[PDB]
Amino acid sequence: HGFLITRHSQTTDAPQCPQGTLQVYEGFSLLYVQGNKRAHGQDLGTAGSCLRRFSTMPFMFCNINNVCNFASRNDYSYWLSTPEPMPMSMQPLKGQSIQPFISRCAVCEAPAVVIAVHSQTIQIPHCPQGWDSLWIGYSFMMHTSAGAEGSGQALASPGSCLEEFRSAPFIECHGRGTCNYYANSYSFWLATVDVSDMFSKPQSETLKAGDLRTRISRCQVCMKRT
Amino acid sequence: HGFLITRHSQTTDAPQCPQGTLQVYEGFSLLYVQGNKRAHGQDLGTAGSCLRRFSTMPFMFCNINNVCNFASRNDYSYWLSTPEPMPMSMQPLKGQSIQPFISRCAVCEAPAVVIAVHSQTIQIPHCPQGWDSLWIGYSFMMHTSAGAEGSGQALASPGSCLEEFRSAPFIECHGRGTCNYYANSYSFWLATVDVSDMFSKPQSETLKAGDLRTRISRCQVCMKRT
Amino acid sequence: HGFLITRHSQTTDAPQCPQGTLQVYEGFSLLYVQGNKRAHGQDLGTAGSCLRRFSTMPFMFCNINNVCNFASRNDYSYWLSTPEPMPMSMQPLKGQSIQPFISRCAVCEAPAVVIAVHSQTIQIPHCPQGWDSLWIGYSFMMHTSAGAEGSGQALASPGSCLEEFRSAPFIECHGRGTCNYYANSYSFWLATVDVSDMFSKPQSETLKAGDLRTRISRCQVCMKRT
Amino acid sequence: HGFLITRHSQTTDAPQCPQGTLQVYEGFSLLYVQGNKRAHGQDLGTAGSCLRRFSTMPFMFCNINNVCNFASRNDYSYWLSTPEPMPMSMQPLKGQSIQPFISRCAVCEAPAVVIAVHSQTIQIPHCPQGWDSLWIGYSFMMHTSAGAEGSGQALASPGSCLEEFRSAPFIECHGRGTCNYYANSYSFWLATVDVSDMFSKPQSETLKAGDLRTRISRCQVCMKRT
Amino acid sequence: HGFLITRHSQTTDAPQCPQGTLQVYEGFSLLYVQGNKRAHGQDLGTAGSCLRRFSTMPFMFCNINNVCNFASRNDYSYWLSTPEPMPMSMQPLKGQSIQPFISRCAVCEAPAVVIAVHSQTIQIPHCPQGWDSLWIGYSFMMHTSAGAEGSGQALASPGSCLEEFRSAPFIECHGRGTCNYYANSYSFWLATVDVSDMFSKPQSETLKAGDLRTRISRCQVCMKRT
Amino acid sequence: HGFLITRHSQTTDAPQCPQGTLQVYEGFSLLYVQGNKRAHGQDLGTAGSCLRRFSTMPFMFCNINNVCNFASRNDYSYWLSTPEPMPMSMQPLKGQSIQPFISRCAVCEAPAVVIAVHSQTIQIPHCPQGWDSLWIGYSFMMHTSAGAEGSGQALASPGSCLEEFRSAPFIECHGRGTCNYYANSYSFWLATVDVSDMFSKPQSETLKAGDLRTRISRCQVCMKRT
Ligand SMILES: [Cl-]
Ligand SMILES: [Cl-]
Ligand SMILES: [Cl-]
Ligand SMILES: [Cl-]
Ligand SMILES: [Cl-]
Ligand SMILES: [Cl-]
Ligand SMILES: [Cl-]
Ligand SMILES: [Cl-]
Ligand SMILES: [Cl-]
Ligand SMILES: [Cl-]
Ligand SMILES: [Cl-]
Ligand SMILES: [Cl-]
Repeated sequence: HGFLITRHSQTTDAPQCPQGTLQVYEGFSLLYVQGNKRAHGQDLGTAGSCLRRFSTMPFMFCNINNVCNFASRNDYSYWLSTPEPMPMSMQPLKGQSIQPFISRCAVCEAPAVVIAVHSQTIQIPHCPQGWDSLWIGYSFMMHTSAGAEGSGQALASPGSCLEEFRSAPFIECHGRGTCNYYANSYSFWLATVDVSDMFSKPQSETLKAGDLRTRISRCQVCMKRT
Repeated sequence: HGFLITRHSQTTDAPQCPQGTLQVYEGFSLLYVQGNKRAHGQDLGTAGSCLRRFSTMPFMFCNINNVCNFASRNDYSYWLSTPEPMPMSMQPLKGQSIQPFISRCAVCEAPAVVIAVHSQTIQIPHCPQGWDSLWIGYSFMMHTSAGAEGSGQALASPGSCLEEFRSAPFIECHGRGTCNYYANSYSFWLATVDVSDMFSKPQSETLKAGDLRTRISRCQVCMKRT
Repeated sequence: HGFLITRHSQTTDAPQCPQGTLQVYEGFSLLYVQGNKRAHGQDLGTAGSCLRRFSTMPFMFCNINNVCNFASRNDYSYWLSTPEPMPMSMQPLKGQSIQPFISRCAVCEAPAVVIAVHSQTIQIPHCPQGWDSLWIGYSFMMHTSAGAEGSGQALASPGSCLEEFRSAPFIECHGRGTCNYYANSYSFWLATVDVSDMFSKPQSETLKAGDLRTRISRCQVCMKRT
Repeated sequence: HGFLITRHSQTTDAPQCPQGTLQVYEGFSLLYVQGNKRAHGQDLGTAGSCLRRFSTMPFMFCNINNVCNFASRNDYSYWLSTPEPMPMSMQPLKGQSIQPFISRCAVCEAPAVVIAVHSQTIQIPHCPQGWDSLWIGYSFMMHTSAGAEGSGQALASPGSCLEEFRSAPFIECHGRGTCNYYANSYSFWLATVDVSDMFSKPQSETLKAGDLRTRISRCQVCMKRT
Repeated sequence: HGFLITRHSQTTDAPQCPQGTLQVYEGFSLLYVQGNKRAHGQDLGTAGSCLRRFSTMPFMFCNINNVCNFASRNDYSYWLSTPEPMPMSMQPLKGQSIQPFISRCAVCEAPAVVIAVHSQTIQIPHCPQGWDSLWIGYSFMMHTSAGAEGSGQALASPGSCLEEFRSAPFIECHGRGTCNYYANSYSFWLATVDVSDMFSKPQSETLKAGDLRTRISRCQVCMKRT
Repeated sequence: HGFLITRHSQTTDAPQCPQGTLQVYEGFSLLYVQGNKRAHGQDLGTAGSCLRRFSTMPFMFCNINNVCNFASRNDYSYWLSTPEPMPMSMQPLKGQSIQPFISRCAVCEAPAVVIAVHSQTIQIPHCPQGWDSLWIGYSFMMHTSAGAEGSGQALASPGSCLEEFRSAPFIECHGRGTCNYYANSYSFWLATVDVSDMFSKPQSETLKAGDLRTRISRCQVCMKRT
């Protein structure tokens, strides 16, 4: 049997397929699109989040009168990003200067089902008995950007287990050909919760650089041993 | 092979895994979350809807300047609920008084694929030939609450087949640590339709206590016999 | 093993299940529903997009006070449609005159996993090595209609691979019993991108009848050979 | 000089114009409309909230291809309502049975500017020096219903000063010709605040019948003496 | 005394101020803007709808970290338009080719208050006793476009009384410098209602070229005689 | 005659009423509220934006079953703010520590109509002939925060003319009793446009501290001389 998963490097290099899986293709890490203001995501654990080719506008829309428009309005695409910093000017990137910002991915064929498990603690959870580890990460749940629109990940999916934590894990691109980070680009992570605190008022916390991971749930991606 | 499913008790007791499946873990029935007003759900048939630990705030958000905030705004979580009535005062629940309201779940490993089928009638549908029954229920399609935001279930998924019908099957919780039912918490169910009525104007109906199930589609959850 | 997929005819005839799969049931092509303004879709590759019975109102909602309302507000359903033209008057369709407009579907059991692959070009992509073709099509990503609400397809799913391209692939139906096409019913397709253009400003294009497919990505639906 | 204001009876009888103003016309109390999901209100203090003629569908929409549609989709109108109770069945009202539910209004010409003032207490505020009282009421700020869409009042306007407090001050009507109250129809009132509490954590309260007004700000409508 | 009103030519020529008013300035007819997906309109009867200078991007946004961005995302402006047809290609307009599409306006000082009255019939309503006519028109209530966002007019305001009926009375412009009409650009007009029909099911109608005005309410703009 | 306007100090001191107007009352600068996710603003030029008393929760909501809830969900209020910096920790403010952050206002009675005029340049516009200056400022058009919801100002109103430019002119408060600035709190300002550039592609710009005002339109608030 064959089950297809995606791995995201969060760098300009394609990731290696995990041990016991084989590579199908490599591409660019698509997070979601926004057309006519409506966001639609592709689960990061699935082949849909790995497009063979990048574009700031990877879709087009058609109206009921048989007229289609490509990159001819104000639509968006969103992509997982690399550690590349914003330029000092903080101006949107255009053309070739976009490339260093876009995460790469690989689609891999697994011989069995692949899942994520989440600890809701700072400790990496163990795979269920009979399952083997593929990778470890941080519990990535949802995101919003323009218009507070966005999408999210299935916690059962490898897409909810991002290998590198980033406060700004994705970049916003436009039909007009620009990309940038924006002040309202938010990432939402499964949080830690202590057993004694489950029913208590959550203890509010604002975390700064160096402490961000103290409240982020950890995860492992696991494949059934057959 | 192994395929993971979730069963929800809709009570304060964890459900038993259905015959022919084995238990992986138990948890609390997460329906969806709402961050920066945007709702994101976890399919009730999948492990993502079963969190090991409850919290009124099971996530945190981070901004592009490497500052994260936990339970420090006005965000929500939503959980499948129990038969526990609202207090007479109808005041939000805090602390330990939340526990009796939260549904429990179990994640189970099945040896084969698990599906839901729906009748669009008051009769329970039969499993496809070659599939065996795991449980029966009511066709649960979507829900909305605060800001009319919400999420839904895949009808192909066991998550669309809720074992106990409830007009109010889920409770709303807040980062501030409260939970309650609200007047705008809506549940949407796959409805019945008679064959002769498929193309006709739907006959509008308002149903009261005792008659609610007369227009709710029934379902069965089925596992492929291998 | 068994994995369930859906095929949509986009005609008033049920489609035949592809070679190597067996029929489970036939129905009507449900795209999404909209209740209390919130859209919720059923992935076109899954059994949830194939309802045994059509209705302009295939759901009902319940409030927390144990009162349910069926077809008693202003809610919507959306269905894949046929080549049937709008009447000259462009008035909404009622009753039996709706039937010629609604696409049919079949749910088929496959012996192995079924995926879609997308080329991002005008050429049909090839199935991965070890996978066999079930059908070819056009990369269908998302849609919006009333209130710019909508839903979309998973690119990994057969639901993202529509066999016939249509500018207007779906019709809007109402609880009141009417259906029609509307000026704001938009379809969004995965677009073509040339390798040399990936980082460049997308070349904006408005396409008219005869040229629409020049910028639509192609796809194939593939089943793992076991 | 002449300045036009509206008074709303919240009954099936037109209100009398206040002392020192003269009647222009009488009508029906329009609160807001909702077209293509988007709400648009008419300030209750202005002539726009007083339509000469009632209809469940008082508007029509046109598309860019010179086709207009009247009462041919799923649009709404909202009207201030009377003390008429919901029928026991809680079914939507149709036809002549709608009339007892709709508030009446009168548009009056004032010789000078007319304002509202608000106390943020259970005591009626006094008119500014040089202004005379026209009526007293309760501070009505905003409302939501279908899709959590809605509109509100300007606190400087007489429209923010509703003469009779009602938990359910408005009814929802549809293009299809029905009206009803719905569980998600919310009214928002300017609340009371004690001076010592301005910076403190607000003391959360759930109020039941008999106590609702204990936290509602009071208002007066005032006309400049010339 | 002085009260400022706006008149819109719906042509490339500035309108003349009505008899008994004097010109303050001339400009371009701004309908609304859309920033971070949120629409905000300027009442067409007020000076805010008459900008001295046109731009496809007449605003800029700032974030809390003292960084402002001008025309550097995917934001919109909307302007009342002229009778200029779409080019045959239906491609967005850029640069100088935008000018023929943009309506002009004049801001005029009136010696007294200026109102609109609406008939809800195909007959022009009369001004209230003591008020004189400035112009006649059609009852323009609201509009939506991208993301079904939009804004509307106050029926008490001259802005709700558009002198020329147009199915497509406004054009959409973008920060990137393009303008076009789009399939989802909707105009909403106060409709006609017969007295005998007020409580009846509205008679649904689809109107084509030549018949559009048969269901549009008429209006007059009136100034108090002092 | 009397016309009421509001002036906002953007400091912890009440502003003085401008020359030729007299004080009615002083209060706190309310920008908008957000209930059940829906934003509703009070025009900054009007008395509604000046509340006698501050509260993080200045409203309450009621449901159709005669139950009202005050500060018992996840609702917001937004207030114009002072130059007070965020604490270093960037944690939300509670209790008395909120006071230094909240702008004060005064409501003033003018003997004639008060307007704003806007230059769309870095130069302050002149009052129309026959009008006298009350104050000068910067053209403040709209704002968004939580859920990208927000409201805006009428450009004809003094509320669109803010006396001190601030990148972060408003603070977000919650029913739970906290206030803070958030990464997605955006302010939108009327921008400058050169005459030669009106029809050209807008020249995109990202401005940093020291240069922000280079693209902000200026305004004056003017009162008719009687
Ligand atoms: Cl675009
Ligand atoms: Cl930004
Ligand atoms: Cl929170
Ligand atoms: Cl409630
Ligand atoms: Cl309905
Ligand atoms: Cl239409
Ligand atoms: Cl309608
Ligand atoms: Cl209801
Ligand atoms: Cl822009
Ligand atoms: Cl279009
Ligand atoms: Cl609250
Ligand atoms: Cl933040």
